[PDB]
Amino acid sequence: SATLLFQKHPPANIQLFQEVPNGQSKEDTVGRPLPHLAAAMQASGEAVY
Amino acid sequence: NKENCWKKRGLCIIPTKFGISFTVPFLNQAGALIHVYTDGSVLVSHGGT
Amino acid sequence: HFYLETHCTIAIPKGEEGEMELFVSTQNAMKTQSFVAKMLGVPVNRILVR
Repeated sequence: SATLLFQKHPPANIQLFQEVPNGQSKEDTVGRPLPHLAAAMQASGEAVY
Repeated sequence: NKENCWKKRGLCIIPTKFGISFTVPFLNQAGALIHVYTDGSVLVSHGGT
Repeated sequence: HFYLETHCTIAIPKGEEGEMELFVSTQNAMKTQSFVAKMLGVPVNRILVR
């Protein structure tokens, strides 16, 4: 193994979290994986720092 | 580890706990200001960044 | 009226979510805010008049 050139193993990522109760309103986003509100503008270079 | 003299693996599992609050008591306060405009849109402001 | 300062508006687009901040010689910031929002087709909460 001392003679071996660095080798990338393939990535594996698993995220486990809790579903919201079955009948929770679609408009109640508490507990849901809502993206950061500004992420699309950050990705576009529109978000102003 | 038995099978490799110049590479070794290690494995370790650690817990943590972390106390939630400002340790300065008076810092633990927060304000918000909310307006509802007459089209029913809502502007929320709060002390956080 | 002959107010010595005539009508004047500066409008600043922020580039985000339709936001705009305006500096206006007006007695009526509220209708300024809502007529700007109506013309632009955005919620009133996007528009700041000072």
